Amino acid sequence: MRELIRLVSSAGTGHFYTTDKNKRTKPEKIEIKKYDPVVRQHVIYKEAKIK
RNA sequence: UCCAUAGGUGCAAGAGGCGAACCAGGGGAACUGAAACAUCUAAGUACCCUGAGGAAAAGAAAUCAACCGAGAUUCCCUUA
RNA sequence: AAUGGGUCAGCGACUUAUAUUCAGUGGCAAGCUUAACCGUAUAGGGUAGGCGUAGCGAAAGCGAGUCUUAAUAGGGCGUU
RNA sequence: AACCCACUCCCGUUGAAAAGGUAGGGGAUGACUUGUGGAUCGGAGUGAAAGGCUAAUCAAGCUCGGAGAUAGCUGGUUCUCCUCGAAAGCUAUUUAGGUAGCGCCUCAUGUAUCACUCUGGGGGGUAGAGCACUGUUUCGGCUAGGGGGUCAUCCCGACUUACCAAACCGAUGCAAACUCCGAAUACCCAGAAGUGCCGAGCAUGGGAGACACACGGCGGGUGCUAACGUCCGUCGUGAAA
RNA sequence: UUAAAAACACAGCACUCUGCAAACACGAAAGUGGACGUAUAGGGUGUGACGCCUGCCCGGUGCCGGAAGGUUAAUUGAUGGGGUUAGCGCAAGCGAAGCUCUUGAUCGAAGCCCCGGUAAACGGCGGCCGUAACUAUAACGGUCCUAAGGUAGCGAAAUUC
RNA sequence: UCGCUGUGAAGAUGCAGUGUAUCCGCGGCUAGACGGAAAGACCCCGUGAACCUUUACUGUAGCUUUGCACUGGACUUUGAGCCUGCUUGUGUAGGAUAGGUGGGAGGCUUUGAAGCGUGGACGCCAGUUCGCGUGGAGCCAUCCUUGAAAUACCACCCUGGCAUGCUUGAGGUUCUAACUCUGGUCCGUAAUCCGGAUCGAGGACAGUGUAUGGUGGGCAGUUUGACUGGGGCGGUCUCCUCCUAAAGAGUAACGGAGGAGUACGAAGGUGCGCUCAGACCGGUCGGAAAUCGGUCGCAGAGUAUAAAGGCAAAAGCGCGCUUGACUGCGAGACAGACACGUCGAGCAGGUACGAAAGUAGGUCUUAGUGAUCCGGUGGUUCUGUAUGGAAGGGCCAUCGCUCAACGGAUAAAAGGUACUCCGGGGAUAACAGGCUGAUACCGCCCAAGAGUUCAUAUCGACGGCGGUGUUUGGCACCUCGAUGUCGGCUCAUCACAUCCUGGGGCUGAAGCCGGUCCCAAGGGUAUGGCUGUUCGCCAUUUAAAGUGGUACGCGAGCUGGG
RNA sequence: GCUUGACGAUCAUAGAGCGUUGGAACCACCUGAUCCCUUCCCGAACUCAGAAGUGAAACGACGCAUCGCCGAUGGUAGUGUGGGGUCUCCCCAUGUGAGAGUAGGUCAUCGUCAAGC
Ligand SMILES: [Mg+2]
Ligand SMILES: [Mg+2]
Ligand SMILES: [Mg+2]
Ligand SMILES: [Mg+2]
Ligand SMILES: [Mg+2]
Ligand SMILES: [Mg+2]
Ligand SMILES: [Mg+2]
Ligand SMILES: [Mg+2]
Ligand SMILES: [Mg+2]
Ligand SMILES: [Mg+2]
Ligand SMILES: [Mg+2]
Ligand SMILES: [Mg+2]
Ligand SMILES: [Mg+2]
Ligand SMILES: [Mg+2]
Ligand SMILES: [Mg+2]
Ligand SMILES: [Mg+2]
Ligand SMILES: [Mg+2]
Ligand SMILES: [Mg+2]
Ligand SMILES: [Mg+2]
Ligand SMILES: [Mg+2]
Ligand SMILES: [Mg+2]
Ligand SMILES: [Mg+2]
Ligand SMILES: [Mg+2]
Ligand SMILES: [Mg+2]
Ligand SMILES: [Mg+2]
Ligand SMILES: [Mg+2]
Ligand SMILES: [Mg+2]
Ligand SMILES: [Mg+2]
Ligand SMILES: [Mg+2]
Ligand SMILES: [Mg+2]
Ligand SMILES: [Mg+2]
Ligand SMILES: [Mg+2]
Ligand SMILES: [Mg+2]
Ligand SMILES: [Mg+2]
Ligand SMILES: [Mg+2]
Ligand SMILES: [Mg+2]
Ligand SMILES: [Mg+2]
Ligand SMILES: [Mg+2]
Ligand SMILES: [Mg+2]
Ligand SMILES: [Mg+2]
Ligand SMILES: [Mg+2]
Ligand SMILES: [Mg+2]
Ligand SMILES: [Mg+2]
Ligand SMILES: [Mg+2]
Ligand SMILES: [Mg+2]
Ligand SMILES: [Mg+2]
Ligand SMILES: [Mg+2]
Ligand SMILES: [Mg+2]
Ligand SMILES: [Mg+2]
Ligand SMILES: [Mg+2]
Ligand SMILES: [Mg+2]
Ligand SMILES: [Mg+2]
Ligand SMILES: [Mg+2]
Ligand SMILES: [Mg+2]
Ligand SMILES: [Mg+2]
Ligand SMILES: [Mg+2]
Ligand SMILES: [Mg+2]
Ligand SMILES: [Mg+2]
Ligand SMILES: [Mg+2]
Ligand SMILES: [Mg+2]
Ligand SMILES: [Mg+2]
Ligand SMILES: [Mg+2]
Ligand SMILES: [Mg+2]
Ligand SMILES: [Mg+2]
Ligand SMILES: [Mg+2]
Ligand SMILES: [Mg+2]
Ligand SMILES: [Mg+2]
Ligand SMILES: [Mg+2]
Ligand SMILES: [Mg+2]
Ligand SMILES: [Mg+2]
Ligand SMILES: [Mg+2]
Ligand SMILES: [Mg+2]
Ligand SMILES: [Mg+2]
Ligand SMILES: [Mg+2]
Ligand SMILES: [Mg+2]
Ligand SMILES: [Mg+2]
Ligand SMILES: [Mg+2]
Ligand SMILES: [Mg+2]
Ligand SMILES: [Mg+2]
Ligand SMILES: [Mg+2]
Ligand SMILES: [Mg+2]
Ligand SMILES: [Mg+2]
Ligand SMILES: [Mg+2]
Ligand SMILES: [Mg+2]
Ligand SMILES: [Mg+2]
Ligand SMILES: [Mg+2]
Ligand SMILES: [Mg+2]
Ligand SMILES: [Mg+2]
Ligand SMILES: [Mg+2]
Ligand SMILES: [Mg+2]
Ligand SMILES: [Mg+2]
Ligand SMILES: [Mg+2]
Ligand SMILES: [Mg+2]
Ligand SMILES: [Mg+2]
Ligand SMILES: [Mg+2]
Ligand SMILES: [Mg+2]
Ligand SMILES: [Mg+2]
Ligand SMILES: [Mg+2]
Ligand SMILES: [Mg+2]
Ligand SMILES: [Mg+2]
Ligand SMILES: [Mg+2]
Ligand SMILES: [Mg+2]
Ligand SMILES: [Mg+2]
Ligand SMILES: [Mg+2]
Ligand SMILES: [Mg+2]
Ligand SMILES: [Mg+2]
Ligand SMILES: [Mg+2]
Ligand SMILES: [Mg+2]
Ligand SMILES: [Mg+2]
Ligand SMILES: [Mg+2]
Ligand SMILES: [Mg+2]
Ligand SMILES: [Mg+2]
Ligand SMILES: [Mg+2]
Ligand SMILES: [Mg+2]
Ligand SMILES: [Mg+2]
Ligand SMILES: [Mg+2]
Ligand SMILES: [Mg+2]
Ligand SMILES: [Mg+2]
Ligand SMILES: [Mg+2]
Ligand SMILES: [Mg+2]
Ligand SMILES: [Mg+2]
Ligand SMILES: [Mg+2]
Ligand SMILES: [Mg+2]
Ligand SMILES: [Mg+2]
Ligand SMILES: [Mg+2]
Ligand SMILES: [Mg+2]
Ligand SMILES: [Mg+2]
Ligand SMILES: [Mg+2]
Ligand SMILES: [Mg+2]
Ligand SMILES: [Mg+2]
Ligand SMILES: [Mg+2]
Ligand SMILES: [Mg+2]
Ligand SMILES: [Mg+2]
Ligand SMILES: [Mg+2]
Ligand SMILES: [Mg+2]
Ligand SMILES: [Mg+2]
Ligand SMILES: [Mg+2]
Ligand SMILES: [Mg+2]
Ligand SMILES: [Mg+2]
Ligand SMILES: [Mg+2]
Ligand SMILES: [Mg+2]
Ligand SMILES: [Mg+2]
Ligand SMILES: [Mg+2]
Ligand SMILES: [Mg+2]
Ligand SMILES: [Mg+2]
Ligand SMILES: [Mg+2]
Ligand SMILES: [Mg+2]
Ligand SMILES: [Mg+2]
Ligand SMILES: [Mg+2]
Ligand SMILES: [Mg+2]
Ligand SMILES: [Mg+2]
Ligand SMILES: [Mg+2]
Ligand SMILES: [Mg+2]
Ligand SMILES: [Mg+2]
Ligand SMILES: [Mg+2]
Ligand SMILES: [Mg+2]
Ligand SMILES: [Mg+2]
Ligand SMILES: [Mg+2]
Ligand SMILES: [Mg+2]
Ligand SMILES: [Mg+2]
Ligand SMILES: [Mg+2]
Ligand SMILES: [Mg+2]
Ligand SMILES: [Mg+2]
Ligand SMILES: [Mg+2]
Ligand SMILES: [Mg+2]
Ligand SMILES: [Mg+2]
Ligand SMILES: [Mg+2]
Ligand SMILES: [Mg+2]
Ligand SMILES: [Mg+2]
Ligand SMILES: [Mg+2]
Ligand SMILES: [Mg+2]
Ligand SMILES: [Mg+2]
Ligand SMILES: [Mg+2]
Ligand SMILES: [Mg+2]
Ligand SMILES: [Mg+2]
Ligand SMILES: [Mg+2]
Ligand SMILES: [Mg+2]
Ligand SMILES: [Mg+2]
Ligand SMILES: [Mg+2]
Ligand SMILES: [Mg+2]
Ligand SMILES: [Mg+2]
Ligand SMILES: [Mg+2]
Ligand SMILES: [Mg+2]
Ligand SMILES: [Mg+2]
Ligand SMILES: [Mg+2]
Ligand SMILES: [Mg+2]
Ligand SMILES: [Mg+2]
Ligand SMILES: [Mg+2]
Ligand SMILES: [Mg+2]
Ligand SMILES: [Mg+2]
Ligand SMILES: [Mg+2]
Ligand SMILES: [Mg+2]
Ligand SMILES: [Mg+2]
Ligand SMILES: [Mg+2]
Ligand SMILES: [Mg+2]
Ligand SMILES: [Mg+2]
Ligand SMILES: [Mg+2]
Ligand SMILES: [Mg+2]
Ligand SMILES: [Mg+2]
Ligand SMILES: [Mg+2]
Ligand SMILES: [Mg+2]
Ligand SMILES: [Mg+2]
Ligand SMILES: [Mg+2]
Ligand SMILES: [Mg+2]
Ligand SMILES: [Mg+2]
Ligand SMILES: [Mg+2]
Ligand SMILES: [Mg+2]
Ligand SMILES: [Mg+2]
Ligand SMILES: [Mg+2]
Ligand SMILES: [Mg+2]
Repeated sequence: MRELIRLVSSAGTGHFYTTDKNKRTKPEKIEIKKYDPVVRQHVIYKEAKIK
């Protein structure tokens, strides 16, 4: 079943998004551009551990 | 058991028992509430026991405050 | 053909204390009111305290504003 | 026999008696019966064991205290007149005979809306109807084809379809979970006349009760279109006339 | 004080515990019974004169013995990570010694896991296929499972619908 | 203070209609007053109670393990630490030997006694250390070659292992002086208690305090859901779709049918482009069904996942680019007890596609879910108990429940009661009454057929229509502050759907006997064996051994076998 | 008013099917694939440069009711209110009133703009 993950900003802020994924099917990480509220720009977010 | 100790007799002085409550201690429930019930509550209450007094207890900061200060203990009204 | 009462006389069930809210009726009025306690004792004193005159925010705080927010934009609450 | 016991019948049952009597019955030198004095007791004693007995009380004695334990459960609640007037529903609940918010009653304050009819706008998929879809029914015609055989062809060509037959054409029925169609009524909305007991609507506060409903008509499920059956919707009456 | 019996006891039988300050029981304890007894004794448990007998299963749950290994308490405190501040630094920030907050290496018995016994310990003791000179039935063969598949006796029974 | 028949909270002295009847005792009998007595004991309910059980939960007495204390000496085995000489340092490599660093570049202390080696050895073994066997004797040649740095030389630490030292974990043995003795003899003393003394035995064990693991129904406080055509057993309990549902919304049943407790980094956004299923004809192995060509067809396909409502600007299909599955909000609504829920134009920041107008705050829509408390993680213009910090708290983001009994009592919980008890209920079962009549029983309609032929003498298949309250049931209206339930005895009373006796028609009625139907209720209508039996089966009778109602008549009339 | 193109209004009385007809202009077919651009292959489609040919295909216009689609009048079914019966179903008074079918209609009717008369 899908497991929760965190998406941490590449900037120095501590902002993060949250979602889930299928680890068995797609085993690589996710690199997706999102808006960072603290710096008010679109930056790249990287997968991390929910726990 | 040598010493002297336990022990044994004689004198004096005191205590012992009773009392409704109050006071300082020792021991210490459950029903009940939680709309069930174990933590919790009821409650350190009921009850039992021991001492004292006309009262008792506590009392003269190894205390509080907050950089300004207060000045032993007890009781009342607020802070609440 | 469900309950209660053989009858009479007497007795027998919404109380009291303390904290409060609303209404009626009064005293003062941007102020109102004292508690313990003194007392010439139902008087008078005692205004420590309580409520009101300003709100918003979790708070620091700022204030007819304030909070949220990058935002004197929008919106919540408040102000004649 | 005495003495200890208690198997049977009857009487008695407001008794002579809160366990007896008459007539029969068992043991009767023993694990016997009995007097006096003594010991063990309340989660404790004693018991050749029946949960028996512990002062006519025992699956935990009596007495006084905690104590007016607690009781969503029964019962009861005392003088008079006037105005108004319910509910037995929805939601949640270790909830279902309790309670809480909302709906329904009453009182106060404020404020401007309401009801009935006429006219004008609006959506619908019910009753009915139908077969255009999805299922289901019958008749006839027309047929691919399976094949009923077929001269029996070593086994392949066929003579024909004497059985069955998709599909198509026409006729003809049915449907809560079918629809090419489709009302009445009921619901929203607006504009108007009058009536309203002088108000109807709405908002905010004080006080509730109630959340076991019953039958009758109409529309339904369930049942046997059985029940003074039962479970909904909508009216009327009883409740409370 | 509605049940006198098939219920309880019983003599006999068996298992098990106990070496004496006994096991065991009543007692916060002192002590007392057991017992002024001593394994031919004392306690508990079941069965219930006598006769003939008392079959199979140690997988479960108890009890008994074993000690190699695994897991394992309080206790102890290696290691790592923080807080404070003499100092250094323009600053940001680094920071010795003390004190202090967490972390948790190592040490550690019984028990449990393991190995083996024990049923007059608590308990348990099966199915399906073929097969005989008529039929029928299977002495006989396969096969599944189990710790093992009920023996001797008795049986429409105080048990049988 | 009458009977009957109806009615009626459904079994009436009291109501309706009607019939009977002067007023009042005494002796008797018990059919009724749902007669008296005991707030039903059966049954259900109460977030009632007792007592009992156990591998329910949570604990506990007792028993047992180990640490510390009371609690000491010696010897020995042994792990760890520590001190000293540290002599040990044998690799590719070098005559020979590598852990390195500074003084140091040759050693001249009996030279550095010399070639092998003697006594002892170790040795990645043939190398090195220790008196040259004689004795006061020229060997290591200092990069002499090689080796990553040549020894000689003063110092800085350890390494394979030894000796001792002061400590230290465990093990065994012993000693006596702590402790213990429910062992002897002396004294207090006139004493099987108790002390003190002294002998004997055990002995740092036992035992007790405190801390800790195990065991522990021996004992204790409790828990063990609700709905429900009575309870129990079974089933269900949250969410989505359709019907019921009566053409706005909503609407119940243990009513009729199905699904959910997910999926997807593309299955999302955008630009561009394109249409299906199926049928027929033609065409290599396939042949009804592969891929190819053509015509028809238009949605009979598809849509991640049930069903319903939708789908041409396709919401279906493919390709390029991509992250709007964005952050702060939010006019206004829909739903609604609350807590929750649903839709959304527009504004501000930053984006993505597209030439651009523009589109994008996930997916065609409606299921895919769980409050608060508590604890964890990342930030932070907050707070931080004298002060500066810090701990802890607040705010923002996020994680942990099949709390499925799904608004979730607690972090933590099963049973028995026939030994039972209290408060209640005809709000709710068992007996009898009531309503109903599926079923039961009794009639009738049709007539295939059986009856040698012949439908109806006697029967009668497949089907149909009634009657009675009479069986098994359905319901739950009366009674739980009590209406005694099977069978037997005693005593009855009524109906007729007649068993005998009486009167008739038909007959497949010769007679004697019968069969069937019609009329008729006056009177009659067995005894026994077995069983608690009513029934039933047997034996022997009789003219015959009727069927039913009456609280399945009758316990204030008896019994007590069930 | 006449013909052809673009965009609309309206969504079958406007559609389908059959027959006839249109190249002056427009439109369509057409030639080639150098150049922009394109095919998961192909200039088939998209695109570019015009122009020799034709109205065949397509499209438009005009005819026909064969199919489709519209469709009365009258009657019938249902139904709100009030009242009756023999009451599982109906009837009466009053208001309302389908679906199906029958007679019959239909080969559409309009607006803006630009090219030729
Ligand atoms: Mg003396
Ligand atoms: Mg005194
Ligand atoms: Mg006194
Ligand atoms: Mg005290
Ligand atoms: Mg005291
Ligand atoms: Mg105390
Ligand atoms: Mg309690
Ligand atoms: Mg309670
Ligand atoms: Mg309570
Ligand atoms: Mg309770
Ligand atoms: Mg509790
Ligand atoms: Mg507990
Ligand atoms: Mg307490
Ligand atoms: Mg006290
Ligand atoms: Mg005194
Ligand atoms: Mg004094
Ligand atoms: Mg005194
Ligand atoms: Mg005095
Ligand atoms: Mg004084
Ligand atoms: Mg004093
Ligand atoms: Mg003093
Ligand atoms: Mg000072
Ligand atoms: Mg002083
Ligand atoms: Mg009466
Ligand atoms: Mg009664
Ligand atoms: Mg009465
Ligand atoms: Mg009652
Ligand atoms: Mg009475
Ligand atoms: Mg009085
Ligand atoms: Mg007032
Ligand atoms: Mg005033
Ligand atoms: Mg504002
Ligand atoms: Mg405002
Ligand atoms: Mg006796
Ligand atoms: Mg006699
Ligand atoms: Mg006698
Ligand atoms: Mg005797
Ligand atoms: Mg004798
Ligand atoms: Mg004797
Ligand atoms: Mg005897
Ligand atoms: Mg005697
Ligand atoms: Mg005595
Ligand atoms: Mg006594
Ligand atoms: Mg007791
Ligand atoms: Mg006892
Ligand atoms: Mg007993
Ligand atoms: Mg007893
Ligand atoms: Mg018993
Ligand atoms: Mg007494
Ligand atoms: Mg007694
Ligand atoms: Mg008790
Ligand atoms: Mg109390
Ligand atoms: Mg009381
Ligand atoms: Mg009660
Ligand atoms: Mg209740
Ligand atoms: Mg009552
Ligand atoms: Mg009462
Ligand atoms: Mg009125
Ligand atoms: Mg209720
Ligand atoms: Mg009630
Ligand atoms: Mg309520
Ligand atoms: Mg219909
Ligand atoms: Mg029809
Ligand atoms: Mg059809
Ligand atoms: Mg329909
Ligand atoms: Mg309607
Ligand atoms: Mg008036
Ligand atoms: Mg009100
Ligand atoms: Mg209700
Ligand atoms: Mg009521
Ligand atoms: Mg109702
Ligand atoms: Mg009801
Ligand atoms: Mg009703
Ligand atoms: Mg009805
Ligand atoms: Mg009904
Ligand atoms: Mg009915
Ligand atoms: Mg009813
Ligand atoms: Mg009704
Ligand atoms: Mg009414
Ligand atoms: Mg009336
Ligand atoms: Mg009336
Ligand atoms: Mg009422
Ligand atoms: Mg009336
Ligand atoms: Mg009324
Ligand atoms: Mg007896
Ligand atoms: Mg006897
Ligand atoms: Mg007896
Ligand atoms: Mg007995
Ligand atoms: Mg003993
Ligand atoms: Mg023995
Ligand atoms: Mg014994
Ligand atoms: Mg026995
Ligand atoms: Mg026996
Ligand atoms: Mg016996
Ligand atoms: Mg026996
Ligand atoms: Mg075993
Ligand atoms: Mg074994
Ligand atoms: Mg062992
Ligand atoms: Mg610091
Ligand atoms: Mg620092
Ligand atoms: Mg430090
Ligand atoms: Mg260890
Ligand atoms: Mg061990
Ligand atoms: Mg054995
Ligand atoms: Mg046995
Ligand atoms: Mg045998
Ligand atoms: Mg037998
Ligand atoms: Mg048996
Ligand atoms: Mg009568
Ligand atoms: Mg009557
Ligand atoms: Mg009468
Ligand atoms: Mg009367
Ligand atoms: Mg009358
Ligand atoms: Mg009357
Ligand atoms: Mg008389
Ligand atoms: Mg009599
Ligand atoms: Mg009588
Ligand atoms: Mg009676
Ligand atoms: Mg009675
Ligand atoms: Mg009572
Ligand atoms: Mg009762
Ligand atoms: Mg409960
Ligand atoms: Mg309850
Ligand atoms: Mg118990
Ligand atoms: Mg337990
Ligand atoms: Mg313990
Ligand atoms: Mg210890
Ligand atoms: Mg002893
Ligand atoms: Mg020891
Ligand atoms: Mg020990
Ligand atoms: Mg201990
Ligand atoms: Mg127990
Ligand atoms: Mg117990
Ligand atoms: Mg217990
Ligand atoms: Mg309790
Ligand atoms: Mg309980
Ligand atoms: Mg519970
Ligand atoms: Mg229940
Ligand atoms: Mg049931
Ligand atoms: Mg019901
Ligand atoms: Mg029922
Ligand atoms: Mg029901
Ligand atoms: Mg019922
Ligand atoms: Mg509706
Ligand atoms: Mg409706
Ligand atoms: Mg609805
Ligand atoms: Mg309802
Ligand atoms: Mg999609
Ligand atoms: Mg669909
Ligand atoms: Mg794409
Ligand atoms: Mg995205
Ligand atoms: Mg938007
Ligand atoms: Mg934007
Ligand atoms: Mg762009
Ligand atoms: Mg909690
Ligand atoms: Mg501080
Ligand atoms: Mg912090
Ligand atoms: Mg629940
Ligand atoms: Mg719930
Ligand atoms: Mg719910
Ligand atoms: Mg809900
Ligand atoms: Mg609770
Ligand atoms: Mg219980
Ligand atoms: Mg009772
Ligand atoms: Mg009661
Ligand atoms: Mg009832
Ligand atoms: Mg009920
Ligand atoms: Mg019955
Ligand atoms: Mg009866
Ligand atoms: Mg009955
Ligand atoms: Mg009945
Ligand atoms: Mg009944
Ligand atoms: Mg015949
Ligand atoms: Mg005949
Ligand atoms: Mg009857
Ligand atoms: Mg009946
Ligand atoms: Mg009933
Ligand atoms: Mg009921
Ligand atoms: Mg009912
Ligand atoms: Mg009755
Ligand atoms: Mg009853
Ligand atoms: Mg009564
Ligand atoms: Mg009669
Ligand atoms: Mg007759
Ligand atoms: Mg007869
Ligand atoms: Mg005859
Ligand atoms: Mg007959
Ligand atoms: Mg007769
Ligand atoms: Mg007769
Ligand atoms: Mg007669
Ligand atoms: Mg007669
Ligand atoms: Mg006569
Ligand atoms: Mg007889
Ligand atoms: Mg018999
Ligand atoms: Mg005869
Ligand atoms: Mg009779
Ligand atoms: Mg009877
Ligand atoms: Mg009878
Ligand atoms: Mg009797
Ligand atoms: Mg009887
Ligand atoms: Mg009697
Ligand atoms: Mg009677
Ligand atoms: Mg009677
Ligand atoms: Mg009698
Ligand atoms: Mg009996
Ligand atoms: Mg018409
Ligand atoms: Mg009507
Ligand atoms: Mg009409
Ligand atoms: Mg028409
Ligand atoms: Mg039509």
